[PDB]
Amino acid sequence: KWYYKTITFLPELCNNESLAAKCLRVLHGFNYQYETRNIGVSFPLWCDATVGKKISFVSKNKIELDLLLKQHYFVQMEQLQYFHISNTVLVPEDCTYVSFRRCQSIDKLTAAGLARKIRRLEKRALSRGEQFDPSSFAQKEHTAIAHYHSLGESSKQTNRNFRLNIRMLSEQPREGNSIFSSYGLSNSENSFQPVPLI
Amino acid sequence: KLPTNLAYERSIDPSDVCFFVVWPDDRKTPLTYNSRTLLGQMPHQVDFCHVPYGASHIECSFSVSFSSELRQPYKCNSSKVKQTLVQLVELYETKIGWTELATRYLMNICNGKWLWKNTRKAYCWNIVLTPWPWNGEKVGFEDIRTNYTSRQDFKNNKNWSAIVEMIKTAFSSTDGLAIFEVRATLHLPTNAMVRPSQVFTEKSRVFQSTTIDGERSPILGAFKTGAAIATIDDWYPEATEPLRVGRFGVHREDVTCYRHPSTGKDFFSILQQAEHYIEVLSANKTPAQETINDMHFLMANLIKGGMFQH
Amino acid sequence: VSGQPIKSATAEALAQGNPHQVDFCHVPYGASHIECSFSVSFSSELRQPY
Amino acid sequence: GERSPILGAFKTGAAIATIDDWYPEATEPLRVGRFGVHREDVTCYRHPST
RNA sequence: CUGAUAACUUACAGGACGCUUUGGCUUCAUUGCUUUUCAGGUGAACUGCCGAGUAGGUAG
Repeated sequence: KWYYKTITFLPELCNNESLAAKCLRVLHGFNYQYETRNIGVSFPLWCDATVGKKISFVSKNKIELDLLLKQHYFVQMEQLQYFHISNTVLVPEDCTYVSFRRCQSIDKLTAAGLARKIRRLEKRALSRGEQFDPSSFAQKEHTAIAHYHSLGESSKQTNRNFRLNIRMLSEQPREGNSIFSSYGLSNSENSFQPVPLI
Repeated sequence: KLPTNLAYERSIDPSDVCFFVVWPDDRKTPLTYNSRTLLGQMPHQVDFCHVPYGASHIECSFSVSFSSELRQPYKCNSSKVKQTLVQLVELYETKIGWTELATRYLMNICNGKWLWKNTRKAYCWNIVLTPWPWNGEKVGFEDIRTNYTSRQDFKNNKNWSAIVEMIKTAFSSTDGLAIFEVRATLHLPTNAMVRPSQVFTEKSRVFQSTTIDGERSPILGAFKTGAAIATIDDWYPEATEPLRVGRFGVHREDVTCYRHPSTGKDFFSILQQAEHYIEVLSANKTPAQETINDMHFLMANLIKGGMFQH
Repeated sequence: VSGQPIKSATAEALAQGNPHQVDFCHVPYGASHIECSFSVSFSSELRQPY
Repeated sequence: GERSPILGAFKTGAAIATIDDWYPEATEPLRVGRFGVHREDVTCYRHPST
């Protein structure tokens, strides 16, 4: 009971992570004008290097899906032929279902990240009682992480240029209606809702 | 010339630059680094070595040993070029003494050139070197960014006229020795990037490390700390920067080599002009254009020398 | 021997660092000293030939 | 169960037997061979000609 | 355009009986492998919040 409009990156020489990020940033520029969190992420040909050539925006009622692909970025990037839009096809009844959850537990492993964690643990050691020695906090030793295909986003009301990193793990075709965030998503704190990978 | 067996032994024997983190409690712990190996879905090991949170400052320790193994060649083969080189050394020692090379070799020990990139985004770094044989205190230096910059700043009363001698009396005297124990205190900012030496990886950023107190610590090379204190050569056709005192004067970062045999300034056009350079050092007066600049390089290359065979 | 070669020893081709694999041994940090032990034996096997 | 460097059995026999300074002129003790061979200066003194 | 032209060799079969290779033996003197070495993250993936947290979550 879902619709999906695929957009595919044409011109032979492009960084898909650099462009998919901008598409998600346009989706973040969207839906802080209208109070909704309904639109998907859905990377169909997600490889183990360079998240692939197209991106679809899976959602419900579809009166707010069509409006996202006429935002004068997609139209301007369709005029000069770099994108190619599919005209709102219903999802087929037999599909593979994946969750594109933003982990946010990889930027908490980096040295600047775990220092920030320790420095927050310092600040809430004033739940009184003499506090931890910061010498007894080691950069584990031999960490291993997979796979997370990191995209390059940035904040607007500050000059932080964060980045979000997303993994592909798949499960249990349907639960939710729909919820799942302003960066599309399959993470946001309650809804681990499958997206059906058009 | 080049008598099919002419090897030398190095005079300057540097050691590994061991890192230590000192705390506000005034106790020293070994610096530790993590290794992020990527695990692509159905080895690429990347290391990161940052200063841990709440650390007072960092201490880098190494021991350098100036010896007298440039007088006699190791294996000469022929006893015609043997007295040539020995005569050329003692004539150089007699005419224009070891003060210049001693100063050039000690200046880039006493300003933290052997840290390479740990001076970058550093508030202050203080060097304390203990010489041997010595009869007094530790020769300690102040903040080396404002104080000690030029040659004249290093030429202060109680810390230059006594440690250039013992290097001059090392290179001159037979079996002469000078063992300097150098300790440098880096005042780095909160979570500052420490850059140690990396392994070869014959085929991304795996660090060179050794075990201290049962845990691995970064090392900053054994040869990456001898190739820093021997960045002297600025006697090549025109002049740009101090290079590594090599045979063909090879620049590393820029891929080309200045002082190349087409120019005829390398350590084969100059070594084969030995018989000329004994004639020039006879009487007055040696010019500082193409004689002293060449003799400096000759001796700077004889200190590093081995092995000259063809 | 003993001229100059053809342009195979070019300036870009003499800045190509050649790798060695050598055994490095050093005194570990925080050691008191090194202790070297062996045994020698003087005998009377020069009186009569073997 | 740890490999360690050894300095050799035959090298330290060629250390405790560097006593030969009874050779045509004299400078330093050589290794006691037959043909008074010197290692550094590759030419051997005490040759069958002398 | 061939020493040309033409061309059915076929039936049946029991190698078996027996066997001691053995005696003796000293490889051992002497030994220096050594000289010299830059692997290279331009600044860059941040700052918060919830949580008893080297657990786990979260916004931008």
